Amino acid sequence: REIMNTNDPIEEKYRRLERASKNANLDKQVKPDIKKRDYLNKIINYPPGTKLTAHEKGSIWKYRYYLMNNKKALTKLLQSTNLREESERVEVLELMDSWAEIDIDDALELLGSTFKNLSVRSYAVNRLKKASDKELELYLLQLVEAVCFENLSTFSDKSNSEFTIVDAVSPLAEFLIRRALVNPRLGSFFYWYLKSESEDKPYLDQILSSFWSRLDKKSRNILNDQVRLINVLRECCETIKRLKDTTAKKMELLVHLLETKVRPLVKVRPIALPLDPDVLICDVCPETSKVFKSSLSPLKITFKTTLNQPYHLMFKVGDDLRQDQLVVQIISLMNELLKNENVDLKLTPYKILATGPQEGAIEFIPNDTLASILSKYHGILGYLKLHYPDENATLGVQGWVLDNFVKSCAGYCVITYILGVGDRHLDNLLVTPDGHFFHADFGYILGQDPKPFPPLMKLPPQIIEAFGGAESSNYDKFRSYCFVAYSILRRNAGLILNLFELMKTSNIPDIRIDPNGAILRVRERFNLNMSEEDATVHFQNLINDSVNALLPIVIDHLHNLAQYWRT
Amino acid sequence: QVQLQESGGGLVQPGGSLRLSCAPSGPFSPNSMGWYRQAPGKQRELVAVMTIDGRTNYQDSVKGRFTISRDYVKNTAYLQMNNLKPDDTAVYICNAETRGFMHWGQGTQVTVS
Amino acid sequence: QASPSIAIFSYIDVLEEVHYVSQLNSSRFLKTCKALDPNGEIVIKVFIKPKDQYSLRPFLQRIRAQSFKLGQLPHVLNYSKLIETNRAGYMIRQHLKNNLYDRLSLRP
Repeated sequence: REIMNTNDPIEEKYRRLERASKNANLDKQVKPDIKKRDYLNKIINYPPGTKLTAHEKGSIWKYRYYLMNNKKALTKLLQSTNLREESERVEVLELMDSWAEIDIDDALELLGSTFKNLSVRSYAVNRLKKASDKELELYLLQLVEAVCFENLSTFSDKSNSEFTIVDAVSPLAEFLIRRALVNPRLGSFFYWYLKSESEDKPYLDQILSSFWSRLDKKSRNILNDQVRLINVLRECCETIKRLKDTTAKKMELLVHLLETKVRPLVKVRPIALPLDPDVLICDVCPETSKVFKSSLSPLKITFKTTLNQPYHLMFKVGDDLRQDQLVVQIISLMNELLKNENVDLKLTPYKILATGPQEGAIEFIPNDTLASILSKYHGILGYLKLHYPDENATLGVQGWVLDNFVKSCAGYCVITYILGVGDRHLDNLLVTPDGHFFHADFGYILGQDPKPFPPLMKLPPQIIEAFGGAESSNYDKFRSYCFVAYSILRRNAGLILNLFELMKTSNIPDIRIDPNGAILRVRERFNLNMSEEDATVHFQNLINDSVNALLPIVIDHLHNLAQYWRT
Repeated sequence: QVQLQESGGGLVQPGGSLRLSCAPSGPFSPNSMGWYRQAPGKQRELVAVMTIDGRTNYQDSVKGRFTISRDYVKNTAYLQMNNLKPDDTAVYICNAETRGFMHWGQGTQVTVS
Repeated sequence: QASPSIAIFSYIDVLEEVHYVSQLNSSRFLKTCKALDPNGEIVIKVFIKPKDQYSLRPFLQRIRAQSFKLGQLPHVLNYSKLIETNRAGYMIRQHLKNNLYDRLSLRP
């Protein structure tokens, strides 16, 4: 018998021929130079996730000199060759420490599971040995790396079991352990990140104990137990969500529960805050707390910190917030990428995290419903004029509030286009009186929408009108900020692409084998294959068509009417 | 580029020791981070430059005096100097090049009697 | 799934694999490649949307020519499935992934 598997050509045959052409006999290595070096350098400037051809790989193989010269030509040349036999691995690993140190941004490309090489992980760990504050923001992807950290772990597990066979029960991982033991806050972040991975991977549960053993100082462990009581607090919230009663009755019961919880908050000592690791919480105001009317039955409570100031917080249980949490972290990272351009889009980086497997917490904000703002306030103008009314003596213009509102609008549009976040509706969109445009429910993304697939821009008819009357100024300004954000993003987009590659490689909610096509789609919305920025202008033209249909065909007009009906 | 906070402002006698520090806020993993000094009615020149490779370079006059080590813990740059002189009293600033885009956080006044 | 014959991707009008490359010209309107797969086995197809094609849909003569040409199986490549549905009017052909010139460069 035989097996046909995955009237056609195949992959392994091309491997056969290509590998047959891989001789490279006379070992003398020339050091020639010519005008083609620039073109080759441009060929090495391609995106990390790309799959190079044959001739290009060989051209990069003879480029070893310049490949060592350019720091951006390192990872590309590393992926330009396949290491199986010790022959190639010899010169490879020999040139690993020989070549110039690569940029840490480009180091995230070779830090993925795509390259499992021991020397690669080693050298990368040596390059990642320096841990900045951005490593704490990279902890989200470090959890993905931790999920992908296991390859042929039977040997390591047996090695640990060898030393665990004595007393009864009662690698970059060492670098992560040292970084965890170094700063208590980073350790708390690692533990909190392990709390989520504990559900998916059973090994993470014991890895948390290994992390507790990784940190010698027990000073952080006490506050970690005080923060471990938050699990019992979430269990109490779930206990409050166990019984079914009237809306007002459940509200008063939530008040009594808030008092009983206020007793414990004063009883127990101060702990680490969910919003920031630096800030410490003191107590919570019982009468200042609120309750969500949604189906998730979220809890909103204002807790007075050690800084003697009230802090509103909204938490939820019985669901996985990892989607919107990772999306929030991505929004914060992107916000940092924008701050690196010395320009602020005035986007509010809402804090979101997952406490338990079903449980999660988020920093509350002054958010109002879009439908509520439409019905009650009768337009966004009055609502924006509610907090800080501005009537100019000339044009009746509005200040940095409206400016930040517009910047937040354009920024949210660019984010919605790029990331392709779906399930965004009038309900999923909120308005922040601080002058910010809030967006929630990131669970569906990467080209996944509840209804039929719409355009990239999330801009509705209302904002299109508000910016439509002001278009002569506001649309040109929003387009300027658009293009600027496009250049800024697409400039550094590589690192985010690699990070997203590793993160998606680990695992994802709402996406599974999406991942390949998802990476692809990210590249397409990014249009990395095009050196022309006219795509943004086309999107602007689409935004221009959002107000009025071009009516090229009857089905086109029906399509515009469909998009209008969907909103 | 990124937004950084660095204050070297102060006054001291000649031969003293004044420590300078720069704490960046923004995207990390900068291509290079360095510090320089300049006076009014004059031009600014390269003083201390610390690359991302761990290598550092200093000027001719401040050689052996002004040295800059990069602390990777908080991702903060530390420039320590000694034996300041009369002509060494001026306004100092710290610049950090990131991905080809230069970033100047701030500057401060240094006075020497 | 709310409705059958639909697709996840925007341009995609029906059930198929993930996205792919495309092209455009000053000579003719833009076109996009597509791949329909049987759990890891796909062919080389072309994206066309019947939903918006109900305004014209003059595919008769093209379908006759397609039937006549692809009917015979000479040394030249023959089209696999040329058809229009209530959702997708996309066309189809056998999997190749090798252009003449591109393979001329790829296979010295």
